Amino acid sequence: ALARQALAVLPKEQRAEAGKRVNAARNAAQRSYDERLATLRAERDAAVLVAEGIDVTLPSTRVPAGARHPIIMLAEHVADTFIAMGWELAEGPEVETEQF
Amino acid sequence: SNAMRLPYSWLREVVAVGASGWDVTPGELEQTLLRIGHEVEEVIPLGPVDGPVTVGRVADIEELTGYKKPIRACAVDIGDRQYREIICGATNFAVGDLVVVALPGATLPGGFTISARKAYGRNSDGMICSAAELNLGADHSGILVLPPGAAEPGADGAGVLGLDDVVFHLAITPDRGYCMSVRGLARELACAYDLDFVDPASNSRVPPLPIEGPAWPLTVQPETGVRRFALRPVIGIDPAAVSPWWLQRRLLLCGIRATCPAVDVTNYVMLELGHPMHAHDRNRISGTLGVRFARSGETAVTLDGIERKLDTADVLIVDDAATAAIGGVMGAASTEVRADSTDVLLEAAIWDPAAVSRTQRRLHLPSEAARRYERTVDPAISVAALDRCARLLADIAGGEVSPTLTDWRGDPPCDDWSPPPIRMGVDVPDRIAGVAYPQGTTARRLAQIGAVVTHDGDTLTVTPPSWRPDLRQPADLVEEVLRLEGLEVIPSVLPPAPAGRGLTAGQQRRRTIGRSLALSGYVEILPTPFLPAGVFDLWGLEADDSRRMTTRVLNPLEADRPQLATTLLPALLEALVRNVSRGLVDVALFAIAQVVQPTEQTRGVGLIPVDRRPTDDEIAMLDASLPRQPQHVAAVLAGLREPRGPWGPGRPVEAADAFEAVRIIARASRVDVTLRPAQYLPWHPGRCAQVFVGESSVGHAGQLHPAVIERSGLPKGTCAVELNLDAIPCSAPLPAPRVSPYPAVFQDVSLVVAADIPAQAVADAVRAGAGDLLEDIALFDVFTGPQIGEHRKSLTFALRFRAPDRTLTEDDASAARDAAVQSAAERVGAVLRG
Amino acid sequence: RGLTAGQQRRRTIGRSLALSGYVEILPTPFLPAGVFDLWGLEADDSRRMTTRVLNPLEADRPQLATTLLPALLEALVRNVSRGLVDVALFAIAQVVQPTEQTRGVGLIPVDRRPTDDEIAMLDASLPRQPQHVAAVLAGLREPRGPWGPGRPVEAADAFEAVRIIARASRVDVTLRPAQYLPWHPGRCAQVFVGESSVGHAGQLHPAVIERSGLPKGTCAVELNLDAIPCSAPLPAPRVSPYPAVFQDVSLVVAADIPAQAVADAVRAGAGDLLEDIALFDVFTGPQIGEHRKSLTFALRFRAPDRTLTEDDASAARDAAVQSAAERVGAVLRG
Amino acid sequence: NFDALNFPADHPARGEQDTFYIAPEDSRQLLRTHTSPVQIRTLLARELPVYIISIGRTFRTDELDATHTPIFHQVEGLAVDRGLSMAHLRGTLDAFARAEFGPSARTRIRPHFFPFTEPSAEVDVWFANKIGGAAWVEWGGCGMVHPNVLRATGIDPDLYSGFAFGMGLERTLQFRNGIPDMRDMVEGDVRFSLPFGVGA
RNA sequence: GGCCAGGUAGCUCAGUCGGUAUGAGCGUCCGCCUGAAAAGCGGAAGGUCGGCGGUUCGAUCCCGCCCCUGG
Ligand SMILES: Nc1ccc2ccccc2n1
Ligand SMILES: [Mg+2]
Ligand SMILES: [Mg+2]
Repeated sequence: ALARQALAVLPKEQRAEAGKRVNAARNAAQRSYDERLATLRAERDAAVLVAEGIDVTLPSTRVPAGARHPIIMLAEHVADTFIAMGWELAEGPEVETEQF
Repeated sequence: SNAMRLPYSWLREVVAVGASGWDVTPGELEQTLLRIGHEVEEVIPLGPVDGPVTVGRVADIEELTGYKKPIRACAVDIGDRQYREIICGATNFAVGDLVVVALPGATLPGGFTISARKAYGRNSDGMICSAAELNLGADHSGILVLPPGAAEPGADGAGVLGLDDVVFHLAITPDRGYCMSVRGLARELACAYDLDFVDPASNSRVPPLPIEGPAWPLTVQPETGVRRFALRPVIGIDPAAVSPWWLQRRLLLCGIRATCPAVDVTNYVMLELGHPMHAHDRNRISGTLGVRFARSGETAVTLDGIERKLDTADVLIVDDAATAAIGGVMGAASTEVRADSTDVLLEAAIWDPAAVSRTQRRLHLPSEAARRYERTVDPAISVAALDRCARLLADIAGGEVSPTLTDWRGDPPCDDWSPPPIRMGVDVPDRIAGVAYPQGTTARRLAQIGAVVTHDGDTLTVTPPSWRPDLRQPADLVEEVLRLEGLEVIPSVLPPAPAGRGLTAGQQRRRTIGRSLALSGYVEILPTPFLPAGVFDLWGLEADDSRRMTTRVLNPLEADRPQLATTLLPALLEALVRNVSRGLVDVALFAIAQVVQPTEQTRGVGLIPVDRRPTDDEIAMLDASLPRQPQHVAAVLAGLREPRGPWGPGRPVEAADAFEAVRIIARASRVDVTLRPAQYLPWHPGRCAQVFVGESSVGHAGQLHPAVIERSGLPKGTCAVELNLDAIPCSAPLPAPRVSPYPAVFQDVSLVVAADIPAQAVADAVRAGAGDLLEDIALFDVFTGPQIGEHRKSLTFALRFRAPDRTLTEDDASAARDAAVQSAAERVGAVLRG
Repeated sequence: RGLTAGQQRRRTIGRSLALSGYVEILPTPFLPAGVFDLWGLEADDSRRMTTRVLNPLEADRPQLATTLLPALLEALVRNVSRGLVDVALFAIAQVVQPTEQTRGVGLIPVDRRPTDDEIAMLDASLPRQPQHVAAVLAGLREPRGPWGPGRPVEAADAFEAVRIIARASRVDVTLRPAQYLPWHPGRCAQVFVGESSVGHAGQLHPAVIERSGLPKGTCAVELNLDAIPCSAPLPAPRVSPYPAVFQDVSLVVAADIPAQAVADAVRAGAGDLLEDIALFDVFTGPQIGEHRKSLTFALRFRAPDRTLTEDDASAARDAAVQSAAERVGAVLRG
Repeated sequence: NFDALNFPADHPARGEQDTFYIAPEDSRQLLRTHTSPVQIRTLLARELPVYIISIGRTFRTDELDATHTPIFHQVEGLAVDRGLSMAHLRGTLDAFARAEFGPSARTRIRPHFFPFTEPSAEVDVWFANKIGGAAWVEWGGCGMVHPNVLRATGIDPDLYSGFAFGMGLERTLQFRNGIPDMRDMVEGDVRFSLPFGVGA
């Protein structure tokens, strides 16, 4: 690449033939790099196919098992049924007066 | 395409004929137009100007040489005895022209105060104004030149230009083509304000001209859809005449530029009455005028000098020499009017709206005539618009109206253009609106819009006017009554909805899936249906991969991305690149959307008659012609999976995190999944798992292929997961657990297997051999030290045995443990650790 | 109108806690025999002001629950005593809290509707019944496995349950050290929303754990959902397309200074350029000093309309260092 | 998408809407421009009365800027019953606006056009906490189901009447929360989703 | 549809009408530094200058076609 920028300081009548030599060297190293890139890429692709195998069935859940209560789940499902019919949810205290 | 520009002064004038003294503010008028269904896009007042803005005449011009552009020092006559010396840079005027001058002390729109300056070595006692500087029009290249006779020098500029006017930018719906004129909009205002309306197209406003014979030989092919074709000549027009200022101004405020009187008349009458008009140079017409379909490969050159490739469905006006007009779209350059035109033949035609719409859209020519014809033009006012053009053109250009007239009205000639009558109950608008309108409201409003109403007991018989072809059913008549009474009078009543069933199982499962993923550290995005350009080539997919069979879009926003998404991963990976490339390098995105997976080449189904319900056989045919659109859930991860903090430096994303995303979706769907190794691009073949619900495959998960990551510019170690939600059956389990009050027995089993043996397969074999006594099994050690041979691993599981009716002994649990060890030896080749 | 805002919030709290590894139980309203004596509460403790049942099923358990913890700790004992040592429970239910002695209201004529004054008089005669959320943890918080040996339950897990409830409730909470039985005075935090106290959390007292037979290191949470106001925020974020500037700052403070107070002081001083702040290092030693600590925060600066220079970000960082100096006496690490 | 919803052929009422057509040309397959075809699908499958809403993605050929997006979501409404009127449509729009804009939300309907409704209207909203000042802003279209649509589904328009509406979720989210750039609503940056919290 | 102006590093943008984009700010990396950081000081990496062709010994730059944006 330093030989490519050195062509700008050359005389105009010399850059034509001196440049023709530079590209031929530039294409020579570039064509060798392009094939070597493909061979090393093909070797990498062929390496992951026969190695790097993990056990995809290993436990991955580090969080313990949780669960809502089934009675709360049933009350949730009962509530959703009546809300979908237009009804609403009312509430009341557990400690109640005898008047009520 | 649906715009309608008009100044308020012209609109007020037409209304004021039937309602003298009618005048409203622009704000109130906008509310009334909106209240009856006319979208007002803009309300722009002219000017305003203040101070001395007067009409002047350029009496002299001195060319100031020695500058970049031609600079003119002009002596302007402003009406007094002292001519003003004005400097101007425009070149679109000559000596003797009328201009508008802003003198020192004036204030042009934009807060620009005018004063004398020392420009170009001379003094400028004001300025010659352009249309843009006066807020009159958009012209800024040159200054404004009023036509000769517009005013005398010294007249008030604001009055001559009418700068107190207000132009209204309307967006007319395609069902009200009659409102693309001052006639229709004025009629609408007369209805809204309960005014008496005088039709500007009526015979009282446009008295008929003499009819003494044919104007030109004409042959019309009736299957071209033409409903009317009228012609009347005007001979001996002055080539030197120009349109008066009031006409050129009204055209300007309506968005049309003035060219010559003959064309100015036709454009003005089109805006006033809604009937497009065209003027032909009759001295260029050769022989009989013929209205026929265009032939295959036929072409034509329009007014703009552009050759148009015609179609066999296009309607033409031709003579013996060439084509005269593309019917309803644009005339031809052969019979156009130019400077030396002296005898004109005006054309008033009514074309088929569908034929004009097809032609103008294929040729990309939405002319002022085309957009009006495609929305139906009143065929009963053709001769009225013709006579209005002839009288007005002969008045301006100093010509004579010929008493001849050709008027083709079909075979047989039609003398009644009334749509068929409609029968409707007198209370139908009251029932649809839920409003008890006063007695006679329906019949009153329907007569206002110009329909004939007769009473037959309790049923009305309504015949719509010829300019309202949109009124074909009683529902259309209901809209007329409701919109004129005002929709604001309709009360708010909740409907009597019946008891519903709520969310479906699939709709509820999606909520749970999105909730769990978001609560697990994932961020939801909306995946775009358009695939990126050449993404499957970056993935390295085979040419026959099922994901490549895509559905394409004819007209996409980006021409390089026409295909629809067969998988939600490319959209997620694109959003992942956006986040990472902007500073958010530790991301976890998920999406829940449908994919488009064609099963065949794109095939269409012909038009089924709409007049009836399509049978269930045709419904199954339309559904089979559509690609499968299954519901998918997918996610991508990159960077840190666990963020850093005081606990430690964090954990980067690995393939097990993608597998954990699968288990989260599985738990949210109340199903059990199995993970088996698989090879499936774009995943890493050694870090990829195929997800199974029972025996059905539902998707894949794991780390992406390193070559795919390189070719796609993704972060290193990017993991992905995709599942087919519609492949997972909706489950509603009803567990009946019975808790055992007896103690448990804890034992650990250590088994040595080959490295390729999945750990779940060892646990499945231990569970299968232990029996019902096994309560819980958990793996807690995977050892690959030197005591364990190469390509082998040691797994230790924590076993918990419990009986439902007794206390066990250590020999009781060891018996089930030994049977589990034997099962693992038979199924996965396990060896008891020694 | 569907579910009310509170009812929707209670479902979200239950779903979030279950997804985070907690198991819901149904708490009994009858207090265990002398539970507050085992807790060591003072005689004038407001929780001791209980409403008693005349005819209880168990004669030794006649008092109703002022707090959800005794029922949850009782269920925690059942699980650990039957082989389930790693357990995380929670419960969402109302408690009872009288403000006076049990006062009755005489009979009101049923032949008519009682007036609004009689209705308000009947409701005032009842004990306060607010809805509480509570949780207990013992044993392993993270189960062992191929990743490692697992992590035992610590007080920070109880504080995280508070943040899980706060995120479900769409509210911000602040934790402050407090002494409140049955919690460990050095491992207890009082939860605040705005300026309203809403409950406590952290590890329980070792003496309380010993007297109650609870597992060692038991942590607990209890919040008053009625004390937390409902909120429906309407955010309108604007994503800046300009690059960010990453910077870190180390600040030395006294040991008793909470790390959140330093983070809030940095936020207040950095201004609107601060996009994100995260603490990633807590360091102590002779280089720092006795009863002092160094905290390093990862700062992310971004302008909404321009690219920043390093001097632009350093100016906001210096203003944040000065704000921490005036607020928590922070000293820039040197 | 068009024919069953009373869209006229070769008419600006059908050609004005530029739609994503599926290749090849003249295939009668296209990306939906509104959730209105779900009206047809529901009327053929379900039994009367029908009270359904539909939320899905819709596709228009608009360039993505701060107030438009080519791919957006729409909520469709369809109610077909015996004796439905404009008052029942107004009552539904008022309740819908009151749930998404607060109790101070009052609507306004003005006449408009849609090929599948007659009469047709547009809905405006007005709530107390207006981000850009209290004024009338466009929400969506509405109107009674055209009797031609009922005939195309096997419903007698003399016995059954119905109304409908359609609002964009992307447009609703903007003026409710005051979001500046619609591009941030679709581009998928985590900086836009995170401030909204976990959500449930 | 018009002649144009634009597409340039991970982000936001300068700059070049033939042989080095002595590119900037932030982003990434290295050293000094710190228990570990950051700043600071001192340094590197990274663009195939929108795509495909063509002209040319050689094209971000000149020509053609095409994709994407503002007038
Ligand atoms: N999706 C949609 C848009 C506009 C409508 C207008 C009237 C009824 C239904 C509509 N749906
Ligand atoms: Mg109508
Ligand atoms: Mg760029």
